[PDB]
Amino acid sequence: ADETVGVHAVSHETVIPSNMAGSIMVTDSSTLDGVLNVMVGTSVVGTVTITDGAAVFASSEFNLDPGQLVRIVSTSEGTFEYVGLTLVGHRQVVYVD
Amino acid sequence: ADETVGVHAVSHETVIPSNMAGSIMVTDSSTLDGVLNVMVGTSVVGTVT
Amino acid sequence: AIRFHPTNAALVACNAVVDLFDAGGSIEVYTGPQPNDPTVAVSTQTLLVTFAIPAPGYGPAELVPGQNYVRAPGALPAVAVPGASGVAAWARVKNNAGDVIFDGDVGTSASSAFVRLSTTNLTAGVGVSVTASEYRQPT
Amino acid sequence: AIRFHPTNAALVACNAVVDLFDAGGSIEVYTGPQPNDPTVAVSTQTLLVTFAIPAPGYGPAELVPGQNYVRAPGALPAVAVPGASGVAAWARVKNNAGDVIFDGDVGTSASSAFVRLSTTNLTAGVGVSVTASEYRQPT
Repeated sequence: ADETVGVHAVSHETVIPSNMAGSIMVTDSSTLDGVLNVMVGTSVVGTVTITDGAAVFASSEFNLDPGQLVRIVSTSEGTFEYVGLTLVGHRQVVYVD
Repeated sequence: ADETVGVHAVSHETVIPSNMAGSIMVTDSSTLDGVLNVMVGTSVVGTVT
Repeated sequence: AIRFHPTNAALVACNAVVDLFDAGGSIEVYTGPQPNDPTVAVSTQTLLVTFAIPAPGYGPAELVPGQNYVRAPGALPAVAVPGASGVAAWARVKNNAGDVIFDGDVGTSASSAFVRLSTTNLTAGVGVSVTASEYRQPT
Repeated sequence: AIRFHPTNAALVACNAVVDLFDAGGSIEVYTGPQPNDPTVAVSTQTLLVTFAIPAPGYGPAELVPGQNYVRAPGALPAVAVPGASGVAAWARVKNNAGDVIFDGDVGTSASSAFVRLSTTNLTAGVGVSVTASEYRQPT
């Protein structure tokens, strides 16, 4: 419960769609149920609900800027062998010379 | 023995090269000797010695 | 050759067998080698720890979306004090009637065994809490 | 690698599902392709012949010595003459109540399919005998 499972630093400006459409998560536990909190600094930006492997994403469109770090915070204890979570973000193709 | 060390959720349809070419592993343990197995769903799909 | 219809068949099959534990029972852990089948009696296996199946321990079976089976949730057993230290190789389950129900397998969490051990061996007297368990009818 | 007790467990489930046909039932034979699962309705396949399961369709169930599975003898529906020609590829089972039970593919006499035929090629007006067929379940 309340474990900062994973984080990442944003290097280039990025845009995420509404409700994180296109993101996906998977885990072996066919019954494990819980809710994951997706924070940005100290501001709530998204959350996901789990019900026997049923993942539901809920959030609105938002931006990401260099200098920002995305933070993932759990809610309650979980039991499983592995949990897979992945988000989809849109980045421009500006070359770096 | 019999322990998972990594997993990842595939986002967009992807292809895998034959013999897992391009893939590479490195470690400090010059005496390490073992075998790894690649599993998708239920059945193994690849192995590395 | 068979694709059991979930609501018509798989749920019925799940309820029929798992409902035998409505009165509860106990779970027995024994050293190896694992008996070939439930009809093979205990001859040299050493007990390591015992557990109590809550009454009820199963049922009702419920559908699992996006999966090729139907599951029935299982109850959570109390943390029971293990006996003498030993490396488990198998285990046996008993209903409250004291009747053999099936044979199981032992493996670390990474393995598929319903015996979801966090560690290979269990010491003596160290109460171990069972993570969880359940039974799912294949389809 | 769960193994069931043939007496207390195996035959209970075997009876739990096979007895559903004690009121009788019916079977369907269709060409390809096979729909994904029973809950998917027939769309365009062509029916070739239908059979009716005399009541009781099954029961009682017994043990199979020298095997890891249990079985249950089933009734023998009378011969049916196909109304249409073609090649059977897929079959669906229909109880007298009208509810689906499950589905299975077809196969040759050397196949393990839910339906075994010397010839998978059929012509309207030529029936065949359902000599025997029985249920099985690994323990």
